[PDB]
Amino acid sequence: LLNIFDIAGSALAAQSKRLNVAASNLANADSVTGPDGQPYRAKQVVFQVDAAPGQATGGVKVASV
Amino acid sequence: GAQTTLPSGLQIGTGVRPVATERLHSQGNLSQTNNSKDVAIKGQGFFQ
Repeated sequence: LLNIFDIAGSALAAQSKRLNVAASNLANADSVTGPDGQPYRAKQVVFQVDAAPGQATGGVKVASV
Repeated sequence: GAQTTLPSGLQIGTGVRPVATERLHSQGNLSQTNNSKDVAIKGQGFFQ
């Protein structure tokens, strides 16, 4: 059941990443500029299945933001 | 910072205070009271 530990840890990391993205978006609801002068474009995480050696079922990994 | 974009920089005020209240020394109008003891001044002058 150590693979279950891998699954649960990966999923905790993914949900923490989503929560952080949402918090950063909520902070920047009214932001007008960044460092370069470009507008702040809202971020969204992409979830993907982490089952590379585990057939079609596995943990969830954040592919990109 | 050293400078397109908007000049960054947090500068916060404090409030409002009253400094001094000034009086407008402009000639008022004259009203007729037949009492001979009353006098009005045409110009900038004060009785001591």
